[PDB]
Amino acid sequence: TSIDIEDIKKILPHRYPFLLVDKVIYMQPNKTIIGLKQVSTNEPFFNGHFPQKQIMPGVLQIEALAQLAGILCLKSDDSQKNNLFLFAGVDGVRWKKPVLPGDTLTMQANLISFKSSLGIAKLSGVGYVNGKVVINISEMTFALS
Amino acid sequence: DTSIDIEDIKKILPHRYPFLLVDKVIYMQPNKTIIGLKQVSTNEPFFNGHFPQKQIMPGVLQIEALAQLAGILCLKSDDSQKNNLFLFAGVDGVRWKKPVLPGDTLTMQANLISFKGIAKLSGVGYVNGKVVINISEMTFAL
Amino acid sequence: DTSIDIEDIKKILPHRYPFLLVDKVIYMQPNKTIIGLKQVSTNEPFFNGHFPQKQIMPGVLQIEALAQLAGILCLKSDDSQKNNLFLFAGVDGVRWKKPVLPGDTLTMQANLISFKSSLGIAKLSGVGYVNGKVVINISEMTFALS
Amino acid sequence: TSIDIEDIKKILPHRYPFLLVDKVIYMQPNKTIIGLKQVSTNEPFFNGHFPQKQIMPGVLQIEALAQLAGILCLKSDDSQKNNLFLFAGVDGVRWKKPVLPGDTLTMQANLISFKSSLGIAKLSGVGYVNGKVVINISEMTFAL
Amino acid sequence: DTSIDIEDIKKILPHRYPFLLVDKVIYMQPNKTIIGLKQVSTNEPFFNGHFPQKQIMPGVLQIEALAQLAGILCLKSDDSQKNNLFLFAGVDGVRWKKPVLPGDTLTMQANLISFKSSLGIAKLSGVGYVNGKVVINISEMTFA
Amino acid sequence: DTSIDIEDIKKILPHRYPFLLVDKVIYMQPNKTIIGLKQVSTNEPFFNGHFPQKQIMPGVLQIEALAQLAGILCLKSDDSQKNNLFLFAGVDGVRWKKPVLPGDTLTMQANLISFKSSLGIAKLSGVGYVNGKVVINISEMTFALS
Ligand SMILES: Oc1ccc(Cl)cc1Oc1ccc(Cl)c2cccnc12
Ligand SMILES: Oc1ccc(Cl)cc1Oc1ccc(Cl)c2cccnc12
Ligand SMILES: Oc1ccc(Cl)cc1Oc1ccc(Cl)c2cccnc12
Repeated sequence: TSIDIEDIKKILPHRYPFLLVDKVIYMQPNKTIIGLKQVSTNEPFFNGHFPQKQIMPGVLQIEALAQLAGILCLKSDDSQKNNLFLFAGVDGVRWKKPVLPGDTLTMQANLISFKSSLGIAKLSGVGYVNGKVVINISEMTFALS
Repeated sequence: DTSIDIEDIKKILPHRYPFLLVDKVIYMQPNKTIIGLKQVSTNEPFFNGHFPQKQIMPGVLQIEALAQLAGILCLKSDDSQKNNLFLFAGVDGVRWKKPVLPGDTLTMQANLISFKGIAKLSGVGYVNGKVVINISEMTFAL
Repeated sequence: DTSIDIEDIKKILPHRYPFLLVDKVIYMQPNKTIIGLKQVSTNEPFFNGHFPQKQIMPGVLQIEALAQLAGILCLKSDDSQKNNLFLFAGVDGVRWKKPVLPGDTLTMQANLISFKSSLGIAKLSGVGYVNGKVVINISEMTFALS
Repeated sequence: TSIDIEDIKKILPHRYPFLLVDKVIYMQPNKTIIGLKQVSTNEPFFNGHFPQKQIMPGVLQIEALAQLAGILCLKSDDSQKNNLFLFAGVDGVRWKKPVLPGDTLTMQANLISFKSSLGIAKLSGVGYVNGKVVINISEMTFAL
Repeated sequence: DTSIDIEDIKKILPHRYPFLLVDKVIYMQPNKTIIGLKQVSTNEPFFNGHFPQKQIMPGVLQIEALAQLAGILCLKSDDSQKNNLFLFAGVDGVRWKKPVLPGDTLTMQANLISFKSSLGIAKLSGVGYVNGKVVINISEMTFA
Repeated sequence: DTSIDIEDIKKILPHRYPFLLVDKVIYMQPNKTIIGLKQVSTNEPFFNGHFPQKQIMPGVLQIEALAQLAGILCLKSDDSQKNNLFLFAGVDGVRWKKPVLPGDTLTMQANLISFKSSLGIAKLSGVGYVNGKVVINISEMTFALS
């Protein structure tokens, strides 16, 4: 069930300058989510990372997947009417290639386990630019309090 | 031919944040045509103001994006005049067809018509092969 | 000759920072004309980028300022369509004569040409001045309302 | 004389978002300076002061006069080739009227005493909107 | 635990980003005294402009910070007047001793002098410290 | 004395606003350990978006902060490779215990595990505290030099 940005803002509480999901292109509740982040020079972090060379900070690639993963969780089960999800842990992150201004960051997050009893969700994540892997995440752990 | 990435764009244009609106130049033929792109993300400073309830890339910023791409072409076509500060002198026949939204890739093409430093150029911008903006004539001054 | 102060402009237009470019409306005649102003200060976020070595108000933002003023006139001339999100559909015959600089007061006048309850097609012309001298001309702004 | 924004930046080290003099319209070395700050909604402080009502922060009115004062000092005597001035004290500030988006803040600073390259300058300041007084400052004290 | 944290500060003050200059209120006594802090980081929007070559927290923003703290004390001391928009009406006897730099914790204390059941005028004094050392003094802040 | 603050940090790291997340280095021992701090204020540009209703310092930026402090250590431990652009190659075993809030002082310690200046491969561990209490743990940060 594809998606436009206004509806993302209804699901996630993130705003500027920390909303890092531009569009959700495919979603299957309780299973997988595919979305994208457009990487433009006209973004506030770029001036600091770095003046002489513009490279999207790896941590913000984590944040982007984590937000996409967080959308999946909130659509998969919103019985807990709390959209404030906090990152509890992340594991096995590997950055292969620099993400640069001009790139389309295509992202996929996959739900591993949900314990709606605690609020404990675990997800994996991969990000691509031009079909080539730029970031891998073995395991994102989330906790809505 | 060979890509002009963002670090090299900054060496041609004087524009900086928050008013550099060309992310990448993908093709250029001096004195003829230029193709580039602007990635449209929600994480841009203008989107909060246009509009809170619905994020739509301002039409005037699409003009600015094409104009900067057109400005690159001029400066690489003839840099005998060593001045990179090129002002907009006139624009004509602009038509916006479709809203440009967060998540889109704005693909842009500018075409040089006449160079004398009065340069005239035409411009088109696409999202998904669909035309979003047309510009008959951009006029620029040295 | 009812001025309009920034707070009431915000009630009409949906634009916010950093893209609201009308500071005050000084005169308005529904279905006819509107005069307002935009104060041009160095303390505006666009100036760092346009340009580092020389601050000049982006021509396009002069277009946007007139367009927003024009869009006020439209929404006060006829608000039966309770939609304040107006989109720019076309612009024609823009000519920039003089650079607009930090310190200037941009005085703006927009004039309604045609309005159609068609699908919300409004056409307007615009002129911007600094110190009584013309800095921007616009023959025709075309507005559509989603 | 006049002094543009490009030339202002040559004198003052202040940059965005803390340069609060747009134009210097009259200046007499060692005596008086008149300049202006254009107050627009399109300034970064206005979102925070305040969401429900945009009012230019008084402290920034102080800054603006102080920056204008600082220009006068640096053009009055630049033997000390240091443009980094610091505010050492301010006294007798009174805000009469709110300064709002749309206003032109016209500012005048008057040099009282200058003590060489000890570096102590004292100046007074007034700001106006529409010929009406918005801010008074009895004494700004600078370290050179 | 007579304190107030960021979220509850925002319930009291109308100030938002980039002009909210109180991070935490650590002690408060209605109608008497208030102690709070402002964390000073390089990651604040004003530092780019003040100054590119040397980051120093603008003195006027040290005035603002204390005044905001002072403003909290007023609003918690007497909220019968259900208006949280306090304007600075005057300030007097401000003296900056030492530069406040990125990395510092600005600890602030404001003390209520007079509150008028006649006017709507409050007068307060302020001191700001970094590492127990005095950085800013304010004899008198006047609020309406 | 071992005191390094923000002007000297900027000489070591290439990071600028809004992405320099180390305010002060309070202790450093080349090739071994580094201790520094980040002051957490409401007057930071990320807080508006994370989150409007509740200001909490994004976990990822806690990572970045420790990584930058780790990066200082590397560049002061061995600068034979005259390149200050360090990229994050991997991170492992991150756990966030407690929310970091406006008003907090984030105290940070990074410890060098292995350096192979041959390649440009450095591994480091990191811990962040607020009020002596652990807020973030990082088993392993891996950094490449390009
Ligand atoms: O926007 C502008 C409008 C009017 C002027 Cl006097 C200058 C402007 O800024 C520009 C500078 C340089 C280039 Cl190459 C531009 C290209 C297109 C549009 N504006 C440009
Ligand atoms: O700065 C200001 C100067 C003059 C005015 Cl008319 C208003 C100002 O903004 C403020 C509003 C409320 C409070 Cl409690 C303030 C506290 C300190 C500084 N400014 C404050
Ligand atoms: O605000 C400031 C307060 C304290 C310091 Cl240490 C510096 C400040 O910024 C300024 C720099 C230079 C000049 Cl000439 C100023 C003039 C007035 C106010 N602030 C000024």
